Amino acid sequence: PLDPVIQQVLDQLNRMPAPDYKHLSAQQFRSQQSLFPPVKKEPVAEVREFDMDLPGRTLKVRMYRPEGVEPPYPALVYYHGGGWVVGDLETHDPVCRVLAKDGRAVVFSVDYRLAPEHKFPAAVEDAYDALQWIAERAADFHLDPARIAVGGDSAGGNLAAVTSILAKERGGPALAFQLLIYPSTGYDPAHPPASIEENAEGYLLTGGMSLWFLDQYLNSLEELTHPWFSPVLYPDLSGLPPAYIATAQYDPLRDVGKLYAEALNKAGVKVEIENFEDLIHGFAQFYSLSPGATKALVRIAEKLRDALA
Ligand SMILES: *S(=O)(=O)CCCCCCCCCCCCCCCC
Repeated sequence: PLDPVIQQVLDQLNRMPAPDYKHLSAQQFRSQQSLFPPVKKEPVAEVREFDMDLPGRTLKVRMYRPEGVEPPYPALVYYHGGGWVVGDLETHDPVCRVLAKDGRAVVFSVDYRLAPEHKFPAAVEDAYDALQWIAERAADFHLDPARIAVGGDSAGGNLAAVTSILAKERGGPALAFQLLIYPSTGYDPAHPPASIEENAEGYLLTGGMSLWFLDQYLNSLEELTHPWFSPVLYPDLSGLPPAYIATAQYDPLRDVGKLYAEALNKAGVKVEIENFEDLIHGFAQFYSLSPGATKALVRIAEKLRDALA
């Protein structure tokens, strides 16, 4: 079935007017993000924010150092979700804390630029350049160069997967692991995985909502098959960092996640994929509220922990 609290979330959500994507704007939708209930912020030894001055832009970064972990620390460069349009350092702050605290790794939450103000592939360039910037400063952050992972949820998982591919092409930096939480890893639009139609409606992330995101992020039809947008279409996935993929049973992106796992495995990359049976897309954001989401996110963090051990 469906997690009890998730069920109550959808009930409260379906009480609202049917979204009007034809007229919804990025600003309007960013406001709707305040609808997410307050969540518990797990404690960490330290939270620090700093600027990364990159060509053309300064990206904010929130670093979370967990308690009781000795340097050189393993790290996770994290990219928040939100369809490449919404979200920020605050929306996924609770998520990053859990990953740091139970993942036993220093998490760097990257405030990448959002569309439509910055269309594709700005976010992608930000994800990569941010990882480069942080790895370059491994020493300054007391990080173990060999234990730096990339990860993210939804659009964030997409950015992590694409960043991995770009690091491979550019000879670095070294990525030890890929944490992809119900990621949007792409697929050939002409041949969608079964979950796209199956969970198209009523489970928070909907077909219409994804369409709306795509219209804000992408510039043209042709980019739907662009590898930087659909990493699963990249011609050669071998040599990519080993990965852990979490999918949700009621997520339209469920089989998309499975598609990437399958693709990575076929390319000889070690990959573990787990489907959470009673959850929906975005369940991490209900950490400490939903019992299913809480155990799932903690589990995901422990998967990360074992990965960087
Ligand atoms: S991915 O990046 O493609 C998925 C991005 C998720 C976008 C979610 C947009 C959500 C608007 C949510 C309003 C939620 C209100 C929740 C509380 C209701 C009880």
